[PDB]
Amino acid sequence: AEFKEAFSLFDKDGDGTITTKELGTVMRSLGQNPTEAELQDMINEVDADGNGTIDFPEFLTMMARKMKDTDSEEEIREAFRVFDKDGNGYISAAELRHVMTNLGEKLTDEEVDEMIREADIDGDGQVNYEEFVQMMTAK
Amino acid sequence: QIAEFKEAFSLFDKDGDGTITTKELGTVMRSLGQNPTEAELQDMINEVDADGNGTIDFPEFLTMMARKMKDTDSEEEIREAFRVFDKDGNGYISAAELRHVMTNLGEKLTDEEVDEMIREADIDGDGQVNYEEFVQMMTAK
Amino acid sequence: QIAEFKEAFSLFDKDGDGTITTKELGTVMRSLGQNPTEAELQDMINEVDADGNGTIDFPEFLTMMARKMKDTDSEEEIREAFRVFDKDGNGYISAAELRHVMTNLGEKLTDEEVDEMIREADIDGDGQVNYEEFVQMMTAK
Amino acid sequence: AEFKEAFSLFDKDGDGTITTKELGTVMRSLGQNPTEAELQDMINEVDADGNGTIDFPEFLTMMARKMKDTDSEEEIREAFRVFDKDGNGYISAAELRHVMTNLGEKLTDEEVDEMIREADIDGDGQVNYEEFVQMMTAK
Amino acid sequence: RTLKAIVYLQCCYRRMMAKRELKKLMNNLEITYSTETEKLRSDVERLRMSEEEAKNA
Amino acid sequence: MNNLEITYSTETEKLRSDVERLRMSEEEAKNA
Repeated sequence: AEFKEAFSLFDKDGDGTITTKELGTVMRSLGQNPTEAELQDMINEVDADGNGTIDFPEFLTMMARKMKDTDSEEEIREAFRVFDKDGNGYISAAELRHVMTNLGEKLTDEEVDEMIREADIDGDGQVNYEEFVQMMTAK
Repeated sequence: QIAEFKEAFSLFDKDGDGTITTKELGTVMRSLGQNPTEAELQDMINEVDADGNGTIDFPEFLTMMARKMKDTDSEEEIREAFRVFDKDGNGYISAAELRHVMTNLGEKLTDEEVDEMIREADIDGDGQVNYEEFVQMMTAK
Repeated sequence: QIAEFKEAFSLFDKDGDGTITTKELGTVMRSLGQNPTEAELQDMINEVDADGNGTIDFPEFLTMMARKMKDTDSEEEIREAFRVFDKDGNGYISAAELRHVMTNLGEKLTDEEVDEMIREADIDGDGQVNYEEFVQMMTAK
Repeated sequence: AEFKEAFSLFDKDGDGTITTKELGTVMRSLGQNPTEAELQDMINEVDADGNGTIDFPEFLTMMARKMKDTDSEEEIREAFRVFDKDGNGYISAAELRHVMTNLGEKLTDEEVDEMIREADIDGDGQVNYEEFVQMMTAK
Repeated sequence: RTLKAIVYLQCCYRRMMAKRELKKLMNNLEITYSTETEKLRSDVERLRMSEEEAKNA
Repeated sequence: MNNLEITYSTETEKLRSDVERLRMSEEEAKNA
């Protein structure tokens, strides 16, 4: 999904290069969802060791090398759990915070608090996770 | 209304033919008041009489304004702008940062468009601009 | 073209506003040249820039003509008329017979519409009208 | 099917009355198909004996008295013969002229000649009567 | 939240610019209704037939 | 103008709510 126009909005100086630590944000501005891990692995498999910045050609060569993994991050349109087995359609806000802030590439409690603003919660203390996943993504 | 907008049109007319070049349609709309794109202007050109015309009379324009009034008035809603650059929330941005956002992002303005704009715009001795005041000035009308 | 039609529009304007009452839309179209119905005029008054408008400018009207054009032009095809009353094929009909067909049949003209018409129409001392000449005069344009 | 407007086209003088011999034509201008016989029977069953003209009220009273017969003349939408039994779909122009000008309320040869203008005729000398009935009525 | 707010501002800027420039110097809608009125005549007979089918079912 | 626009606007809603009548009727009929 390379886009020179998107690169020109990251380059704010017209130098031609952008910082190597804005590589994850540039991918996720293009389309692509890569993990923070996947982002580190792609930088580490190039001898961009001492490189402080990346040009559009360098970024192009990384995406072409890693096209197969990077494309996979934009296949997914749906998102099951494995945190309901009863099939109630509901998950506790406690379990929902725990998966987000304790499992995987952990969100902060402040990020999770933002995502539970305007999210309905019943008297049991459970949230419709199908609506919650749709309300997060479909925006 | 029509008296200020006629004296307006009279001063766009150079030649004194009663008609102004179709290219300067955007430049007149702006100057009644309205804030539209360059794209809106081309979209409202796709009417068989104006599309074929080389110049437009003050009647013709008054009709173009009537038939697109709802779209045209939509453009004078905004008073708030974006900023980027201030991350620390000082309330201020440099003239360099202001030029960069205008000339390198979005619908890219020219340097001459920016230099025309900084003739009206309070810039301190430091070389910085209160962007809340600057948004109020550009929307002041 | 537009010059004769503009002087035309200028003389419909009474007030000198630049705009003419929407009721008098039919009366202007007629007077560029065109032969449309009253109904075609109200089926043309169903846009979203004239049926809220109490008046219409010359550009609005020009825009109106451009879109209908085909339909509007269709009405200046006819040169031939009907007659009834002459069964014997004399070529002539009385003024009484002419008034009857115009006021009692079809879309019903008023007597004042007929009396306005007989001012331009050759009527002999007998009180009869050559209807072949009369059709040529009414279509002469 | 009374219509004051249709009467006002028949009245060309604005007297209010139309000739008693234009009674059949007024019915067949309104909608109604009555036979020339049916037209005579409706006049004869009123003591319109000496009446030279009819007003719209008189014409209204005749149609209301005879509504059932007169309505029947506008039911029919199709029209079989009984001049083909083979079921060829064809009838000779000779048999078609003979039914029109020799049977029933006879048409003139000049009326029939008008109806066979632009009507195709094969090398046998036969006409598609289904097309011919449709071409006469559907106009 | 950023670039589209940038473009809308640039539109307004362009239009305040030329705001200074001019202080120095019927047929075609009929056609929609006439088709559309046939459509909800055609599908009124569809949901009525569906109602009839559903009632028989 | 402004006297037709109002009714074609209402008509566009009519073949919107009715398609959601026919679709649900189709769904009901298909469950039947």
